Amino acid sequence: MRPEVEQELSHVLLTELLAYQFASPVRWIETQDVFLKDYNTERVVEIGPSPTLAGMASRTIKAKYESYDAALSLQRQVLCYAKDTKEIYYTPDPA
Amino acid sequence: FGSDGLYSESKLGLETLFNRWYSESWSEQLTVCGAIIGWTRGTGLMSGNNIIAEGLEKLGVRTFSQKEMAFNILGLMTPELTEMCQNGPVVADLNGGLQFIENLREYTAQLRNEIYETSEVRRAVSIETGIETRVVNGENADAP
Amino acid sequence: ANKPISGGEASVSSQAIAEFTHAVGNSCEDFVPRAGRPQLAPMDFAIVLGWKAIMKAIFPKTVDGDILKLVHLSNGYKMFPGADPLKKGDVVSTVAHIRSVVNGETGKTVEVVGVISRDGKPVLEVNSQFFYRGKYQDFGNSFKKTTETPVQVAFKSAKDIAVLKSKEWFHLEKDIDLLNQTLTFRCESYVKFKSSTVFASVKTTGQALLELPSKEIIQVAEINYESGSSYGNPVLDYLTRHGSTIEQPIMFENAIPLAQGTELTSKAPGTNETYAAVSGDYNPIHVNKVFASYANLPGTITHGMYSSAAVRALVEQWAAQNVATRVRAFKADFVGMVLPNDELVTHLEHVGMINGRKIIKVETKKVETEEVVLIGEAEIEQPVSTFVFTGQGSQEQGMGMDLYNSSEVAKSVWDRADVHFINNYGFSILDIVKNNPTELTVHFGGAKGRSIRNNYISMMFETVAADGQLKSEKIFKEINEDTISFTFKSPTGLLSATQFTQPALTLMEKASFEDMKSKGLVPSESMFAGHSLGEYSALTSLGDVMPIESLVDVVFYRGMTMQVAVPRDEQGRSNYGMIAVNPSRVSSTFNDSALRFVVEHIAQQTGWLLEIVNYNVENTQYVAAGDLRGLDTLSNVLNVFKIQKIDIVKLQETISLDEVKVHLSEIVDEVSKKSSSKPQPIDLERGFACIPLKGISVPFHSSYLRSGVKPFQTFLCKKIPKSAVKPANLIGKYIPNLTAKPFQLTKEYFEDVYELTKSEKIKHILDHW
Repeated sequence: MRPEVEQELSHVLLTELLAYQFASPVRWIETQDVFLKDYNTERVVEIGPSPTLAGMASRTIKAKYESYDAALSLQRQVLCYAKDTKEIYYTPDPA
Repeated sequence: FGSDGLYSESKLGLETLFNRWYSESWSEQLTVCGAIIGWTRGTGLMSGNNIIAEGLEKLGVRTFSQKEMAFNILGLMTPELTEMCQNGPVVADLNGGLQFIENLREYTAQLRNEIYETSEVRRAVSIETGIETRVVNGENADAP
Repeated sequence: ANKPISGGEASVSSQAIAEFTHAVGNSCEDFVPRAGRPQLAPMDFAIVLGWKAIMKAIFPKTVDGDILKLVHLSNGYKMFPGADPLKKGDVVSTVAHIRSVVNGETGKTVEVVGVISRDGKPVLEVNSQFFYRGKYQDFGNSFKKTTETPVQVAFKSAKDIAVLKSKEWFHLEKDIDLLNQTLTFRCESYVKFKSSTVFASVKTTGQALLELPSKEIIQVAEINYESGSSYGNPVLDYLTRHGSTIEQPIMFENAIPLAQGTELTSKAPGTNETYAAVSGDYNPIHVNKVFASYANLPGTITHGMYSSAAVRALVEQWAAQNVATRVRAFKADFVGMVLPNDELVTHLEHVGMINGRKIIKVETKKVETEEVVLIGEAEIEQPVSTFVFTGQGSQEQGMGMDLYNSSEVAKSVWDRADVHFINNYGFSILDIVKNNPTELTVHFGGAKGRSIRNNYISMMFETVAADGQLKSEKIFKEINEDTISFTFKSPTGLLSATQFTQPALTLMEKASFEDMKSKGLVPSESMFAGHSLGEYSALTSLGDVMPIESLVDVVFYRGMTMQVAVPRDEQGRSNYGMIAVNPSRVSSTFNDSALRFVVEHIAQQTGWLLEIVNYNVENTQYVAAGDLRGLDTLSNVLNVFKIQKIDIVKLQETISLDEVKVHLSEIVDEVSKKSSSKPQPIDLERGFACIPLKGISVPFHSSYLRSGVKPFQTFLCKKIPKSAVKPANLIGKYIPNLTAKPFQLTKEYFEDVYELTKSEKIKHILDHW
């Protein structure tokens, strides 16, 4: 598309993507299989007050991605903003 | 005008003396000659009520010096005016027509912020046009 | 020397790469031709390809000096954003030009910037820095052109605008009130020199621009200052002592050493004849002893660009994990020379971040004389990342308040939305978070309290009755023109109410993200998603489509339409609920299809709108929402064949005739009757699989409130305008909850949006080019 008509379609897609979002089921199984195994992400960061879905991301890589993480030898981090603030901000202990 | 404490509560409470002259027993011992002191300018000193007096007189309203205002009060003690107060209390509006400016608190505060804001946008611009002439022509050539 | 210098068309070959990486010791996997993947080339190959363009810059008659006193001071590479490295069969062209030929007390310094272009698009630039030694007085040829730093200047008074407008170099184009607003200056200069401390003709020509509050930048001015024979730069002197620089690297308070427990020794080679052949730098002060002694050197010194290319391979080994695409820029200063065959150690450490890239600082010294040889730094990209944002259900009294008191950018987002909440709605969202109350009375007293009441009468919603259509009624029907106060009540704290937990969670997760982004901790290309509420917090921060004031508007409004969409009874309860089913806590053969069939069976037999509204974890977490007496059968159908224990028929295969639709029919029907015998305020009855979700009385993410999205659509269309949407911040990176594929503008991605929404707004664009 043309760049001045890119944001015309990008507007009317995004509003209908949000308006019908709360009246349609949340597809959280089928999107954890997008930032894992389609984009092999080495760190996921949960921005939230409590690690509810930093928890359930580690349950997903322990269920279907244990042999996949080992075979490609990629090291995954399932950090959460609430409790993993030292390695989120790269401020470790001076040891 | 506001923000004056109990100043206006004690000047307005003094206006019962015009009715207490009649209702009480001190008529032949005291006579009341209350005077509405107008917008008196100060001693020519640095005051916020002196700098806006020029723009307050553009509305057709007289502000007084302290020697004109004293002549008004000294004219309340002439022997034909001391005789008028013995027949009943005398209120003398020596306010120079200032009671015809309705938005007087907001108009005067508009005159303060008119005078002060041009004092900033001319001082800071004179500062910054001074600094700008010393980076272009150098700090070496400021000995004059 | 002001015209650009073309360096001709050059190619990459496998014989040129393999002879290069052997000559410097770069044993990375990406540069050796394996089978299956294309071969890459290092960034150090750019000084091979751009050698003919860059070295032609010191040669003119205007830039004078002898090459026998020439020093190569520094040399840096920088890859353009969104550029892949050089492939095997890549053909490139290079254009170089000179920036500054300034003089000094010692000789002149020449700065040459050359870019490399692959098929017309630029891939990377390389800037060098040469130093003709001597004593020079040619100032008619000396110049210096720059691009100055992005200074941001704020105007919080009326004299600051008058100071700025008094300058003749400020050409105000679009007249607008700049009070309590910020301008950003992208200025670039061009200076001629006269006697190395006075100038000859200064020309600063930049722009100025303002961020208007619909997520939009506009040019408001134009800088034009063309002086001559001056002493300094008044445009730059104004921006220095008034504004502050932005887009600068953010250094840690304590750097961290990188290769701990390992000594990184990189001993110089025996000869310089091999690197000179693989790079084209054939100058005889490195290979010939006659020229190295004539040019007053200690010996046939090692190439400077060898030392950069050999210490870049240690950053590529230890900072990046031997992957070449993560090295985005590398610069080095050649301070002090090395002779061949001498031992030297480096020291890698991680000192700061910029744009989500890591700033690795290197420092190479000789191990014996202990003098520093190379000072440089790199721009290693982070590992590929995803920022997921938490939905509702997890909220604490006092969440984000420790960050609110410590961070000044996480405070200015909580404060910016609390002023909007007080002035437009009559409460403080900081008051809700710091101590959740049971009651909160909004008062409509004064002239500014009756305008707050006008915001409550002017928000509408729609629903359906037993029969009929949409109604377009007020949400607050108990708020009218004679109402002086309205109270919000919640028996388990006010963070437990949906219209207060949604603008308090998206505010905290925006405050948390904005603190990381101010430190430079967020990459440029990183995916993002949110679960159920966080997908509004995702695209207010990574999507950047609405400001903070309109974000809390559309999400207070969202939790309001998700509250009045259910016909509550004489109490605050109703017949709809939510339950959390685990198909492997109980009934160990069940999968995602073995429970989706069961919930469809109670969806068709006895109806009652029972479905699953989020698939969280496979065989571990499914939260299904429906009505009570329909959701109570689900917690008493799958929860009862672990006790009397019939494993369902699909343990190996269904039987060849269809009894599974009718043998589990009577067991869901014999619990359907006893659900009616239970009182209609139906209790929870957790069982063994189901977790009794308390406080959720509205069936979120079902099709029950499909009808309510029509006032919610037209609310979003006036708070997310068309110009605020940036497409590049969403394309391929945002992953929605509706369609779990990433956000793309393709004609078959729009198909899945149609078969899930049936919306006529995307239908009338689906049938076009």
